[PDB]
Amino acid sequence: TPLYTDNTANGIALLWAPRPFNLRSGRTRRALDIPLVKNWYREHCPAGQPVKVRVSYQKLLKYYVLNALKHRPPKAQKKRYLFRSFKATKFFQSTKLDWVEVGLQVCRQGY
Amino acid sequence: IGVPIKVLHEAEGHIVTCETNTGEVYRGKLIEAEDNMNCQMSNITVTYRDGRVAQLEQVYIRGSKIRFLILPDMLKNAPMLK
Amino acid sequence: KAHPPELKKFMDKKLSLKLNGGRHVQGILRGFDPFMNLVIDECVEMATSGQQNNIGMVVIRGNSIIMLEALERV
Amino acid sequence: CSSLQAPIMLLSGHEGEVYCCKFHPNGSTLASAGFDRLILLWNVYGDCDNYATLKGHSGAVMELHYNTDGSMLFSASTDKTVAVWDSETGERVKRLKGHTSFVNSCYPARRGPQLVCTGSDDGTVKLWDIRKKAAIQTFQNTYQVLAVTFNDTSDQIISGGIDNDIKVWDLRQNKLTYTMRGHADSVTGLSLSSEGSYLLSNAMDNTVRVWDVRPFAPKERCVKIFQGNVHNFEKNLLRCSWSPDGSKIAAGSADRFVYVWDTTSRRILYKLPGHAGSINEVAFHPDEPIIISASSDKRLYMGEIQ
Amino acid sequence: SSKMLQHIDYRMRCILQDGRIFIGTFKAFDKHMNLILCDCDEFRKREEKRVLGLVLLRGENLVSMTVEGPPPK
Amino acid sequence: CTVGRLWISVARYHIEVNRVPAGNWVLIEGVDQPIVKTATITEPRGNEEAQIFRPLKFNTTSVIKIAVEPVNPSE
Amino acid sequence: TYQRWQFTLPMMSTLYRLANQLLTDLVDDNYFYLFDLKAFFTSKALNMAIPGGPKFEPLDEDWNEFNDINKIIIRQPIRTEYKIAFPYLYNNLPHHVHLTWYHT
Amino acid sequence: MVQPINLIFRYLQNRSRIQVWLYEQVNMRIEGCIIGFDEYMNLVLDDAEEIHSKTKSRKQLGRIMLKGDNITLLQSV
Amino acid sequence: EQTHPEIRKRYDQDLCYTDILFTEQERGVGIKSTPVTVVLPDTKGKSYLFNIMDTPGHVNFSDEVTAGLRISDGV
Amino acid sequence: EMTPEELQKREEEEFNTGPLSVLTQSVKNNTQVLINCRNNKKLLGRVKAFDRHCNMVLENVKEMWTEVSKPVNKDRYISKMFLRGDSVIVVLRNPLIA
RNA sequence: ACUCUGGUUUCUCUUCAGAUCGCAUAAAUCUUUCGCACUAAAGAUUUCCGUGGAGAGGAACAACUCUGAGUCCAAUUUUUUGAGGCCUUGCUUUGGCAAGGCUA
Repeated sequence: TPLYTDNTANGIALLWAPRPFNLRSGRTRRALDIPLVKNWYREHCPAGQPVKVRVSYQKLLKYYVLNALKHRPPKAQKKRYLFRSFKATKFFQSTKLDWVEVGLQVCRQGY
Repeated sequence: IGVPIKVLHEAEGHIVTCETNTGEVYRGKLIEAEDNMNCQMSNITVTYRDGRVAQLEQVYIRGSKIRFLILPDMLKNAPMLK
Repeated sequence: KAHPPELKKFMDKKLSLKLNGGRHVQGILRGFDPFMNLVIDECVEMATSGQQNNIGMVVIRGNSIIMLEALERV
Repeated sequence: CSSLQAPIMLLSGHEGEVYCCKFHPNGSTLASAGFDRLILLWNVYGDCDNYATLKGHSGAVMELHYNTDGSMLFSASTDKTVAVWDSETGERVKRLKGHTSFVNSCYPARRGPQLVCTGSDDGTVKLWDIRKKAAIQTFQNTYQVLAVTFNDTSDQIISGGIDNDIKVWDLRQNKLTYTMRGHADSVTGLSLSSEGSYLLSNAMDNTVRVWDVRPFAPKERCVKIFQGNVHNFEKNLLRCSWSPDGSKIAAGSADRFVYVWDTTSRRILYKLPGHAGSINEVAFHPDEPIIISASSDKRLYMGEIQ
Repeated sequence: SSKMLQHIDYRMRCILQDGRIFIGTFKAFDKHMNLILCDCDEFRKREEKRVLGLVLLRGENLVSMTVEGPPPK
Repeated sequence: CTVGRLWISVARYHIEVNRVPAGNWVLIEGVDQPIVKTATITEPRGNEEAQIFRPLKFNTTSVIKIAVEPVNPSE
Repeated sequence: TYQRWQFTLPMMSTLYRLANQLLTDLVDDNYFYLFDLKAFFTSKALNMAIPGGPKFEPLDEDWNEFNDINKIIIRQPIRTEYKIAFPYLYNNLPHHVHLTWYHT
Repeated sequence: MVQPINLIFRYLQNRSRIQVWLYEQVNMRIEGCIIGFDEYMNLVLDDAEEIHSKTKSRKQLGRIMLKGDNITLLQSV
Repeated sequence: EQTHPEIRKRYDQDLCYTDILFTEQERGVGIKSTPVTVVLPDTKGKSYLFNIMDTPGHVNFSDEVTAGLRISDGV
Repeated sequence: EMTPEELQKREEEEFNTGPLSVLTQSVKNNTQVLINCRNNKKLLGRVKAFDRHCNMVLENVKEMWTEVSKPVNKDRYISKMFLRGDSVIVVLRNPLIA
């Protein structure tokens, strides 16, 4: 076997990658539970920023510390399925629609 | 390698007593042992066939002439015998 | 597969050997092989008669060797 | 009293019918199984709890059986299989899968090697060494077999079925040796004594027979005929058992009455009420005179006969 | 070599080339018939019991072995 | 004093024994009252010329002074 | 049902290369020193403010023999991060502080 | 260090008066002049002679091939 | 982990089996020297008894090493 | 050994021009054999086959040893034997008496 | 080296989970503390977004990959020999046994 291949340096560089780029297997996450801005106000304030941006960093970090401190484990319960009980009712039907058409149907039904 | 040789290396440092084909019984602290039964021992009480007791301080026994060895009794809890 | 005997502790020491028919001999160990054949310098005979006879540099085949005895401190 | 346990105390917990009930030969535990696909292990004495449960049958359990060692439990099921379990911690150590139809019976070889002679609805009487994981010898009966058993020697198989005759097969001759004729319907239950000379027979002619399976041949093996029994429209596999002293026989009946005869007197000693359905298997405790009875009423009745 | 894996922990008698008797629990063996026997008793012929302990017997001086008693608990 | 129990120490559990020979490490219960930094355990009867071992010669000298008080002076 | 995933390593190399704009260049936790959740909880419990950190609402001492400033050598001014990094050396009444990580 | 096969080679270089002992035979010894060896220490002797312990009758042997499974000691004179 | 089959490391965290204090877990550094007594085999297969003292490597706890080197023979 | 090959057929060339070929004549010509073995016994019979260890199979043998009283030679008949090769002094083809 | 279990996917039902159950973070009620409470902290309770372990039922195709189980050494160092014969003493279970001295 040779000492190094083409995938050697990339394999070493992925060992020090952040989460989840250092992984190779996992579970999926629902799309609204993935913050894309969290590292940016979590690291530090850059130099030369105005006053209100620094205050915005400090208030977002305040909300993050409050959500971290007020966290408690959720209570055990029966698994919850509203649409599975809606599906067994004969008054509801299932279909496949475009997003824009059902988005118009929901707002006109609300009107 | 077999099981009794690992037991023989396990009994190094302890006082064993060996009898060889010439009927002589050598009791003392086992210093070194090999794959074959070449046993280097020290501080040896020597019993001959007639009954003379001698004190020989360094003995090296060839494994070919050995009838058997007698090992300490606390080796029944040794890991290779369990 | 035949490993050499660990005889480095007994090199250049005065040892007495026992041989097959109740035989006894003495001398200085000078080396070995992995078949435990021994070279002995200053070899005195010392049979069961009790009289001592020096020979010199001799070779003992290992098959008749019963025991070594280190007269000198190792 | 003449035992250690309570009087008539009931065993509830079976979810459907109980087709077979067997005592552990040490006499302190108990196995009962049936339509639940689920064997229940009870305690014979004490408060009669259910200490262990055996799942691993995809169909109803036709025949439970214990070797005289008592550690492993043999279970011929309805689906196609015979399971081998252990009794202490209770996991199925083996499946035996060679029958092509509903397996109606199994039997332990108790003296020599652990052989399980089984019979099924295809007609094949298959023998099962557990270390082979295969069928050793298949004795091809042309009709259904409802009960199979070894002798004391474990060198012959005694298969009773719907062919109106009890048929014994030699393990070395590999043929049918003789045909015990004299029944007029399907033979549902065969059981053999601890001393191994005599063999019980239940059939839907509403009669019980005692045969003598032994090399000494009296040329007409139907020595004792017992009446009182009935077989009904339900057409179950009405089983049998011997007393450990060999003095009493018990054949399960279809009229909810636990039947126990005397072997010598040939009279019904015990006709016990309490069950509500057809009584499939009625068993005997090894040490003390205690009787359990399994029936379609989803219940078992332990009870001091003497 | 499963015939000696069947003999494990059995109380067994051992006959030497010298005619002496080693009765011990069969703990371990090898291909050169070197025996590890625990709690060994030596019988010789005048009969006497000589307690040994843990015996490592060389195969060159063993002739034949036989089984005496079941293993203890 | 009187030895209560003797252990040999593993990290997250302790194995209780009833005797410890020479050359080993030992965990002793019931002698903690006169011990300040180090101690020497001898026999009560005999061993009349027993002297103590040396105290620990540390690698450095502590120089940082801090003063403490309780908040409630009654405590 | 699209619940579990596993990938190959050049694919993970490519997805890490394309996402380089959203990810920081950090390699260790020698960053975030006195700027992590335990130091923020300590600043919460001690009612102080880290420089750059958040502010919080709070969760009158006489002259004694103990707080004599004639006994105190004032050489360098003591700040709040000294109280936060070492919560039990410089603090009076340290009730609900949390011990931060030391060093990686 | 000297290994014994090189000393046997030096003996056949020096054609010395080699006296060979025997396994299990304390009485009967053989004087000889060594010529060659092998891997299993089989030894030829040029002018060999047999000497007992109680009898001591020196009989002529000639060039013998004494086996490896019999010898004990290779001593001079 | 070599001496115990049932003790294994987590996939994401260090074990720290000989870090039993809460300060040693929260700070992430060693504070107190902790002993352990194990049996280990060598290359040739002989069992040996080891008394291993884990001393903290921080400089201010150098006094924890001097108390560890009083009762040992090798470093 | 300088011949580590798998197709090892020197042991039958050992049985043809080597020393052990003495027995193969008694395999082929089926001659009478006399065996002097270690506890002073004389075995006369017919060997079937053997190997490089001289582990022999013999049939229809008469074996003799003397007893001391003063030494008188006794004999006994054995139909068939297996003889281990290390337990012999010598193996002998009996000469042509004619 | 020859055979017997165990499949994967999807849908539904029933139980347990203070495990970062969720590598993300909501809303309501009550008490207390101050302002004068969205610009505010703590405690308790509850509601919703939806998840991991176990069991049961259904039906779309692959059936022995994997997980298991049942199924070349004769020449020192051990297994291809230093082996067998003689004498004396104690007991002779009159076969010989134990010890010692021998020849090979």
